[PDB]
Amino acid sequence: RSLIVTTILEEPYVLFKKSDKPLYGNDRFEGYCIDLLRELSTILGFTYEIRLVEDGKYGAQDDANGQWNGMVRELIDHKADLAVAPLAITYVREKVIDFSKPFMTLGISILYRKGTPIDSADDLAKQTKIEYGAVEDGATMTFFKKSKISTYDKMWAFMSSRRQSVLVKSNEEGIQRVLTSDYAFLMESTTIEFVTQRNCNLTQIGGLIDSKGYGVGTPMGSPYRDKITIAILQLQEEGKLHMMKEKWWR
Ligand SMILES: N[C@@H](C[C@]1(C(=O)O)C[C@H]2OC[C@@H](O)[C@@H](O)[C@H]2O1)C(=O)O
Repeated sequence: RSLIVTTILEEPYVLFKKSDKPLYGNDRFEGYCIDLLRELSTILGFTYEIRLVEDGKYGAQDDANGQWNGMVRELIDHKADLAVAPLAITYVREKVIDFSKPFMTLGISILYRKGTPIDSADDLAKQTKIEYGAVEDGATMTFFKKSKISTYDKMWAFMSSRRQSVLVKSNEEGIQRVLTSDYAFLMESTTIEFVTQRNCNLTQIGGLIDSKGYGVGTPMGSPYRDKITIAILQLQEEGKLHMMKEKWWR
């Protein structure tokens, strides 16, 4: 029937739409990814319902029991037909789900307060006073966990040794720690752009640590993946994706 689309709350990609009049169905949400989903639905001819991922996670594999979680696991378990969210396309996820071509490109970087001598991941990694970390079970944490690059392997050893104290459960928690304590938050450049424009005391530190894209996730072998890619390429070529980014970041 209608497709079930899982997502996760992350400003400005997906928000609860605030309104005085009761809101119903898909109108309860808004954001760049909500606009994307709508365009996908009219281009390809489907109807849908939005569900918030139940365990509140993007998706990582638990290496004690091999189990994936988050939106990734919902796709694996066929609890959702699509995942439409700021969902990073990654090699490890590609082994268990499929992605469309990217609708946005980005990289990991560092969010920290302005007016300090910290300039690079290296400045963070070579010291143990300033804490740093990422959202638990997200692709940024997983990048550090998998890295063979010495600066990032060292950073992961640090984060992992202090996991409960330095990994946070959300973007908002990470940002609040930066605003209030001696903390640097590893996060994606697209989201950094949004945050720094609204918190004038915050800044990106250094450049991009990797390069990746966000894509729409599907269960592996889904006939929707290639169709979604065709729709995304059309929105890109016509300038619609760029217009949506302007709408939600400006
Ligand atoms: N986009 C990530 C999830 C996450 C991240 O790991 O960087 C968590 C949350 O962290 C802050 C900022 O990167 C935001 O875009 C979110 O992205 C993913 O697909 O898992």
